[PDB]
Amino acid sequence: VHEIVLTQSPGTLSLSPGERATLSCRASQSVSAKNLAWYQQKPGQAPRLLMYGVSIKNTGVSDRFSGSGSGTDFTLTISRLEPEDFAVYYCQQYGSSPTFGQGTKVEIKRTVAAPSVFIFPPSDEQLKSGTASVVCLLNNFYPREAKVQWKVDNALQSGNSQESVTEQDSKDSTYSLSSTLTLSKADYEKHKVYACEVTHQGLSSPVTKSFNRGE
Amino acid sequence: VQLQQWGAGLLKPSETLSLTCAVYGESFSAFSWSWIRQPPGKGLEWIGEVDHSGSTNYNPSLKSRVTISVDTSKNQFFLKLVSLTAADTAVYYCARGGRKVYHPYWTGYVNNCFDPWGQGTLVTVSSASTKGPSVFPLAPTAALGCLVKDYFPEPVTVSWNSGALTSGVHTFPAVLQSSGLYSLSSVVTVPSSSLGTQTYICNVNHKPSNTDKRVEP
Repeated sequence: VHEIVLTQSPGTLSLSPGERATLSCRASQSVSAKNLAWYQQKPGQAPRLLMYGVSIKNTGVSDRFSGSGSGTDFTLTISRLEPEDFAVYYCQQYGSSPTFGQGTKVEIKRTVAAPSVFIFPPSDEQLKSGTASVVCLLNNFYPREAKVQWKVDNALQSGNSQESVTEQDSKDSTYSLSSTLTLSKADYEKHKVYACEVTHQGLSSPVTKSFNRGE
Repeated sequence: VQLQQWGAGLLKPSETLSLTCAVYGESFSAFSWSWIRQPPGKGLEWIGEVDHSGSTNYNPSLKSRVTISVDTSKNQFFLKLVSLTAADTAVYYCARGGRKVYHPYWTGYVNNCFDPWGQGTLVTVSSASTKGPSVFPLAPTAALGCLVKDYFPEPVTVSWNSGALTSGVHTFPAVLQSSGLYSLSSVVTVPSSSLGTQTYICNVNHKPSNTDKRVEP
């Protein structure tokens, strides 16, 4: 019945192979005894019990993983990062009703790369289909944090756009994002100017890509 | 110890989700058994737990709709979730919890961590029926692509130039729209000078409906 909220830090830990990783789990209220566990999850796989009892490794877990902490502060340490270790890690408390943290991703680090921004208007066949989709593409960027904003005739749009992101590529270790703005044919033909503004760490100033309806 | 999972994985809103987990190998009693779920691309969420006596514990977020039952005659335990919504689309795992420990002065479950886990059953909540996708060209280093909209269910295979063009191709994950169907985009970056000479065709195959789009400048 006791409700305990676990917050993990950081949200994303960008490190290179050979380095050490330190993930932290903060509990809103004290976790009794050593009733905490850590799980590892790789993309598209079942979660794997990595550690229990704060510091007791599960069967088949390498010595590179260590657990520590008590009360409200707990820590998972990876001594030497291997290509296998890059994945999501969750902390779980079982001092009360079990709760999970939001997870921490350990990912490959690389140089900051600016995205290439493109905008695609809806095709005429799609206009005849009765719906309009405007696509804003952000190609090859790092880190993942990027902000896309839709402006229809200088009006900020919300709740009518959906995003999608690819997993970090194996070669260049970059990300790619797509923002789709969906409108009805009437709402699309009412206005004229459509723009998407991208803000990113690699961009010195927010980059806006626009097009006029009928161009 | 092995966990098998089954149950319907495609449901409509305002319906009841019923899943079953069967355990083989060890003593079904003296163990807590939990249901956990994970939405696509999100974090793990504990749903509930049950023991051999039938005593249950639920997540307060799902207490109103979740019911976890047990059957020791078959070494199985079942999950029931009423009044489904698009927010309930997730992969559902069952897992073994803590061991029951008996002392003359105290009895309870200890080490309530989850291992092993079931394979996981994907559950999708949507009112949409099987529909073929519509492929529209996203016309033009230059980027160009294909938008695959209004299809159900997953997945869809997208190739470029019958598999010739593979470097610089990005196929995003599909998004479940509010209409109950999926939308997707496949993009590729090419040299600007090839746009006038080389031809680009996206081959989109959706086998559930058994359904090549040329992208032009």
